[PDB]
Amino acid sequence: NVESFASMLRHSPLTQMGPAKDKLVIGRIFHIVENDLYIDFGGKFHCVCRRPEVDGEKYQKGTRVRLRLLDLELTSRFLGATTDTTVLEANAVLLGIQES
Amino acid sequence: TKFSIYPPIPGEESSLRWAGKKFEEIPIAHIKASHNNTQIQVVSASNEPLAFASCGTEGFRNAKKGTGIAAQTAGIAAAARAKQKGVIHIRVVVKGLGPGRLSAMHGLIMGGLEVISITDNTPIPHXGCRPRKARKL
Amino acid sequence: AKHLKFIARTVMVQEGNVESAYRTLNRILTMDGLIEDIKHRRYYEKPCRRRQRESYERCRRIYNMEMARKINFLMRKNRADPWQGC
Amino acid sequence: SNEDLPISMENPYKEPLKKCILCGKHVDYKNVQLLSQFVSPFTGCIYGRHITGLCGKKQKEITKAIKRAQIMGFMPVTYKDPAYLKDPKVCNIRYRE
Amino acid sequence: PRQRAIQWGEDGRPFHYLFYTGKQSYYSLMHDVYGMLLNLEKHQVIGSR
Amino acid sequence: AGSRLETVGSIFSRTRDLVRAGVLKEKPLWFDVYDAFPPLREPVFQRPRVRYGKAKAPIQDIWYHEDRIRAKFYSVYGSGQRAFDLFNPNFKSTCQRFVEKYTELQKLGETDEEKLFVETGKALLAEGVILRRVG
RNA sequence: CCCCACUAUGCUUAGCCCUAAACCUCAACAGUUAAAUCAACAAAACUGCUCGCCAGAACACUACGAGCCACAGCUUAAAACUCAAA
Ligand code: FES
Ligand SMILES: [K+]
Ligand SMILES: [Mg+2]
Ligand SMILES: [Mg+2]
Ligand SMILES: [Mg+2]
Ligand SMILES: [Mg+2]
Ligand SMILES: [Mg+2]
Ligand SMILES: [Mg+2]
Ligand SMILES: [Mg+2]
Repeated sequence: NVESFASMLRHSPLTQMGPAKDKLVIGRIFHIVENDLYIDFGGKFHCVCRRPEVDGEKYQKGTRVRLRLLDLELTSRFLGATTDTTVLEANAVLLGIQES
Repeated sequence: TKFSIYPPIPGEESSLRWAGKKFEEIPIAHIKASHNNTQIQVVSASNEPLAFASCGTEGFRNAKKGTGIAAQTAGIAAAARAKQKGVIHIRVVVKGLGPGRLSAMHGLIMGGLEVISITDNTPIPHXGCRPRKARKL
Repeated sequence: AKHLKFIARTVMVQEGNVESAYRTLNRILTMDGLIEDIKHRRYYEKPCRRRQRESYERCRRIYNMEMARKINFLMRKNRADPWQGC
Repeated sequence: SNEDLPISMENPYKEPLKKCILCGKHVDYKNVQLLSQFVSPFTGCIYGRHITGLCGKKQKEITKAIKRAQIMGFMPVTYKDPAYLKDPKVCNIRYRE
Repeated sequence: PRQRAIQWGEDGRPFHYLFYTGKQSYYSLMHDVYGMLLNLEKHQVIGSR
Repeated sequence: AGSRLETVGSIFSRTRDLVRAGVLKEKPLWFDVYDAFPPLREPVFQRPRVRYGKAKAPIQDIWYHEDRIRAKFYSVYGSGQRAFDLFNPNFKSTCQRFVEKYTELQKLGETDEEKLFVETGKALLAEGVILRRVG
């Protein structure tokens, strides 16, 4: 009675979410560069969001935040290209901080 | 009220006035800015001629007629003859892309006239006569 | 000739600023393509020449729009180096 | 075999295709109010689909309607009828100052 | 002139884990500095040239 | 003596053959391991070609029966104001809670779709769930 | 070449003439994307089938013959001498 991969995939939260456009997700700040926050939210690629002007100092490494997802991976095919160009990051909008 | 660049439409009731005269009653300065000359005629709203000036009538000849300073001088001359006849506010109707297109308007202002509107009436045929063949230069 | 006058291509002057009124008129005629049209009509452009220029202009616009899109897309990573030293 | 395997079907999350503002509406040459929304106020020039946002089919219907209305005596050619200047601006063109 | 010592033993195994970079001393220094910058984050002129 | 023709066969075949011909005096350290435990595919260079005409990749879109229920729920009620926590492997969203109730009621014999969807919303409201219709 | 003037002509009608870098310089139809991807460039590489066409350059969009409302015309289209290239 070993769970199969097909079973893990069917019942995974990322599978259950459906499309990522306009979906609220909880992310975690793991790396900071000046006012650039690198946030992991459970997907393949992280998103990079600028530090909000209000309560900017509350955003530190490990701080959990709320995001509105737009794309799990930013990719586009440009004219004269056989494949897609990817920037290796997700597109998301930082809304604020998640608190209990 | 906010400013509208769209001219007042005749027959409608606008509040705009210039010396007690409506837009339909303001005289018209007709500027023909050609490639080698500039002609300016001021007429009344009833199509009565009031003043005429061109770069040629101001003593410019050959390539000197096709200059901005020549058109500016022609505007001043037409403004002077028009101001004597009682013209202050004018509607500018310019046809052509010659060098005296903008300079001719400056001369009208320096001559004492107030421009309340600018209208382009450069003839554009919608399909018309075949223009002369291209030049090999 | 048969239309009403002082409606088409007519801009009103504000506060005696005739320079700004003329610039607005010129911008109107430029955006509608009349200035380029009048210029091209001074001498007759032959049909084979018009098609060649129209084809070149349509392909240049496509290439310029496509090159702008690529730069916009590839400028997201212009942020500071996150892993400096590695 | 296995219940958790994927199943073949059509995309359930697919979004509908985009539609132009005039998709599903009759374009008549007598409706000069509608036609006037797609011509230049200063020059009467018909706007390209990159300005009107219309699809190929409605861009064509609008163009044919304007041309018919103009020469039949319903619509001016050299300018937008001033009566229709305060109608909703649906065209992506910025002109004044 | 100072001579670099052997970079491997008799068995042929290089001593330094960054040997195959060709710049093991330079990249070992960058590796040490990059690691220190990380630990600080986890924790948090006139007379010299 | 060796072979750098990386596009002719594989490192195993090129090494095996030169060993037989006596070109290589000794076998490389990895040869005996590769022989005992070879990879599933022999690593031979191939040039990726582009598909043309009626050739299409065999990869299939991954869909599930419940995805139809998810599309309707997002259309009717939108995305829940509750935030997904994709780090928790056992996270359940409002849609997933809706899907499970919708599945339970279907197994009770109900077969209508429009009726099976309205009864599901009522059950969750009874349980205290917030379902704000988008329109 | 540049500037001005003006004619045949561009237009309509009724007849002719039948030529274009008449060119996506891509014959029609059918099929394939796996092989080796493929001289180069153009426009990814081929298969089946059929018609038309080609066989060093130049002579030659020529000569003669023939047909044609064409009569300084068009279509079809060589040979001799010449070269080792084109
Ligand atoms: S999008 Fe449907 S008619 Fe324009
Ligand atoms: K061609
Ligand atoms: Mg004649
Ligand atoms: Mg042709
Ligand atoms: Mg054929
Ligand atoms: Mg030959
Ligand atoms: Mg010939
Ligand atoms: Mg002949
Ligand atoms: Mg003959």
